[PDB]
Amino acid sequence: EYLQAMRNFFLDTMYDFYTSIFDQNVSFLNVQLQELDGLTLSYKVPWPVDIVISLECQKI
Amino acid sequence: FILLKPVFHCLNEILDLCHSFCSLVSQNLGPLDERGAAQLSILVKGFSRQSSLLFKILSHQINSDLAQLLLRLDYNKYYTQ
Amino acid sequence: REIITLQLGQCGNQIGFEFWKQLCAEHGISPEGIVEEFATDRKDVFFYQADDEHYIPRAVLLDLEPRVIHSILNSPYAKLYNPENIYLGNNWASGFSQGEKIHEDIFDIIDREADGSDSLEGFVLCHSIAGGTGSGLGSYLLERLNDRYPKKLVQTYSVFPNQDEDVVVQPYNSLLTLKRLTQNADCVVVLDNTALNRIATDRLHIQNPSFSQINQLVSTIMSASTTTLRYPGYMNNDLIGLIASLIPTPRLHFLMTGYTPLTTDKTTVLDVMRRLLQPKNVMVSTNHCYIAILNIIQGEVDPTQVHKSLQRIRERKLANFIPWGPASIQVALSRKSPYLPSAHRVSGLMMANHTSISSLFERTCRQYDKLRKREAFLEQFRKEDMFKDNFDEMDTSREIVQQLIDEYHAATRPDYISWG
Amino acid sequence: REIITLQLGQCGNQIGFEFWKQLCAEHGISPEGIVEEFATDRKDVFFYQADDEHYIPRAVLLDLEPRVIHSILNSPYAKLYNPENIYLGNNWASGFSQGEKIHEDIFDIIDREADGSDSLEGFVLCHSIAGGTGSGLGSYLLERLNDRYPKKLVQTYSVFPNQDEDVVVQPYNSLLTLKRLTQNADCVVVLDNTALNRIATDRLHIQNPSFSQINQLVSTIMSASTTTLRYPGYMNNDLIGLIASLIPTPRLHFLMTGYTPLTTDKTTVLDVMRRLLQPKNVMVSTNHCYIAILNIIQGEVDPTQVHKSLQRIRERKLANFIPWGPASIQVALSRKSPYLPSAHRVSGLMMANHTSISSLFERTCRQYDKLRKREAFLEQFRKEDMFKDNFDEMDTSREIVQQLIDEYHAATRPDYISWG
Repeated sequence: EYLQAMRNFFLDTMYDFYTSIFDQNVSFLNVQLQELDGLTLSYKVPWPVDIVISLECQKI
Repeated sequence: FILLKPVFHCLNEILDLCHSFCSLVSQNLGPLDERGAAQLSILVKGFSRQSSLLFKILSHQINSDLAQLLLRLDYNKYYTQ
Repeated sequence: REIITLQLGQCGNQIGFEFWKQLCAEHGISPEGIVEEFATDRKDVFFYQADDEHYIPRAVLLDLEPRVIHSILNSPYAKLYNPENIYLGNNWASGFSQGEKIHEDIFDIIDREADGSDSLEGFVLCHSIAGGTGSGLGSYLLERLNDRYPKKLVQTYSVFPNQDEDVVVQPYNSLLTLKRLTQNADCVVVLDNTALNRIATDRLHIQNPSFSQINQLVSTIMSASTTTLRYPGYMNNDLIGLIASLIPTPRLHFLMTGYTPLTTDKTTVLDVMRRLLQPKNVMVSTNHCYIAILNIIQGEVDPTQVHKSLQRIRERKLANFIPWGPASIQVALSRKSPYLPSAHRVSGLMMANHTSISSLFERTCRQYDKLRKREAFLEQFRKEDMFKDNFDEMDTSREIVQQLIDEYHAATRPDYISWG
Repeated sequence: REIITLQLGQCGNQIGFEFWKQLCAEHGISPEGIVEEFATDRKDVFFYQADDEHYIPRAVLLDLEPRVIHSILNSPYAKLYNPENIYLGNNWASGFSQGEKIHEDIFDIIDREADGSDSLEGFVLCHSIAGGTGSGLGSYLLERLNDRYPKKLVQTYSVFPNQDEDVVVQPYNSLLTLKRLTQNADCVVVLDNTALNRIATDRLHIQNPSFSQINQLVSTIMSASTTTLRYPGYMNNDLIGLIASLIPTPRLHFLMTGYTPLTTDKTTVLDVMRRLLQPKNVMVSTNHCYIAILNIIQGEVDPTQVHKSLQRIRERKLANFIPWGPASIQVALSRKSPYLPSAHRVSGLMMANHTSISSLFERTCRQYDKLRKREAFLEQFRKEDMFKDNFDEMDTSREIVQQLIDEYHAATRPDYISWG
């Protein structure tokens, strides 16, 4: 389920997220999410699936 | 935050300064010429110091706990101080 | 503690009668004041409790030229009260002099009701600005209480008269009344005729019996502002705890109100907050900034949305307030009322100090100053002639409201660090 | 964002009623709008979501001379909506003047619905060309929105009137209506009566109740064009992302449609593509070449065949389009719909800009010019007489549609590198 949400909602919902960026702070992206480039993205990863999926995969 | 010494070590002065202030202002209903202004300036500079320190300590991390900081900082009075 | 209500004047006794009928229908009691078995509450603040649980209200009734007071007299709610306190022009000086001669026995009525109370919190009066019989008289009794008791509070709910300008001494009377309001009162809640006219013409299609629906809206407001008293809350169950945050300064103590449904015949905390941010949901009509805002909500709320909402309320900056210092909005919750149909579930009430009301004062100041330049609009009535032969109280009131408007316009500035 | 639907006229309110019954039966909801438990979806674009999940549609209903609007009024789907917006000849100038006098309160209805929305994407209107009451009125409200909001889109689904020629001012009315359509609208989707007549006479044997089956086909088209909105897709979930590729030029913004089954009571991607290449599966009737084509497919498709198919589609050259530049077909996939029997599994919908529709415009131009040469076919009705004493708006519309047909005929040319 968590992997499905990962590869679904990015790789839609992020359309609305990126349209505001056309019109920057590190805290504004957070409250938009919880509702030349390079963004900061982190979300809660639970431990029993944090050990089966490598850390370096998320960077790719 | 009884288990947390720095925020506690800040808050005790916050209670004590009002202990002094509430008793002091009731004495005169006119201008305080009994060294009221000297103590008042000491109190306000001390409160500025301790308030910035406790804001640093606070920034556990509950939505209400984080959410109270912005009520003060909707002014940038302590987003700069 | 306990709060004693006062009522005088035609509009004041009308809104008091509507308030008591509102709290009669709202709680589980009879129109003679017998408790209903099917109903728990505290009604000990605005009603004295009896042995058959007759909650006889703390309402002292003063009348002058009674026509509608007679209709109040023969009523099926005339068994709710009988404290035996009813005691008999359209000028400020007239009502002032009429209150002046009977100040002793009405003060006996005051002290009798004070002895009826064990403790005390405040006096509310039902009054209308420039109401004729109410005007001047209300300023006089305000002077009497302010002389008599510096230990208590006065809250005042009164409307601003605008009939879209035969009576031309009305700006003088309202000016003298508001002079006594700024200097002899501690907190003022003021409303407009025009904003209630807008909300009434929007929610409905009535034009002529507008007073009656205005009374309904006043009753809903006065119940809402008192709900944390009447339904047992746990904070600001004293009046002074409510008043303390909104007023830093003894002349700028005027409080404006709002209420979320215009028509009341889900909503989320975000929706009702942003609705309450509108001036069209506020019943009072450079950039102006609030000093402090207070909101009380009553309904079926979910407690986790509310922190989400004030996060995003910071984020959108949908309010613009910066007095000079760290005074922000205060949000609170009260009980959704039983014993009535709870439709339009979540409803909010809003209380702020905003500098924009000075402009409305300035409008009246612009009118009065114009009439003062012509000096033909006192009409030489004998009452104002006795009370001031030189008419210098009008100039004193002019300099006081000049100080008030200047305090307002400086209070807008982020250099209000001094003179606050 | 959110899209507000509009409906007016007899044919427009008929097709809107059919569209809402289509989306009622299509998604899992009640005819009063209660969600079914057995059903996930987004219905937030064309329906406002309630607390008992009452998806009340964004449909403003305007009526004039109501007969079928009364039948819409007493219905088991009259509990789905009640936005309280229903407000009361066969001429263009008549409907124009009738909309002109009530433009304020219908604009209040517009702004109320706009305040109902947080954000906005576009306005759709249900309208029929030369429909009588709809004609002229629809052009007027198109003028009102185009004056009011340059920030939004308008999509329009309207049919071309052909009754195989008592009403002789119909080419004038349709000409004036299409003049406002070219200059005050951004994208037009037009259909023919005759092509739907062909498909209906082929799939079935009905001749007299043809309107009803036309409504069914319009509902299937309007669901199909909206499926990537209502069922959550991930591209062109804004209207403008769909519209952007097909229209390079602000006068040639007319879009023609097709749909693969004629009768709907395997198919491969090759089969449905080449079927969709036919003009007999298209519901609108020198060599003409498309500017750009778009296809959306919905069904049980195998993803590897589709690249094989467009290889071979290049190879056979079964389409003939060359505007002047590199604008080709766009193929897309949407979800095969649950909550209904999925028979005729794979079905496609087709959206192009093709120059051939100009000929059909030219046919109407040939009729109108003939009547304009005789000048006996306005019948001297008083409405067109007030609105234009000199009847020069017809000549202005004639020169505009002359510019339009010339732009079409130049748009065929591979020298359209300039003036595009």
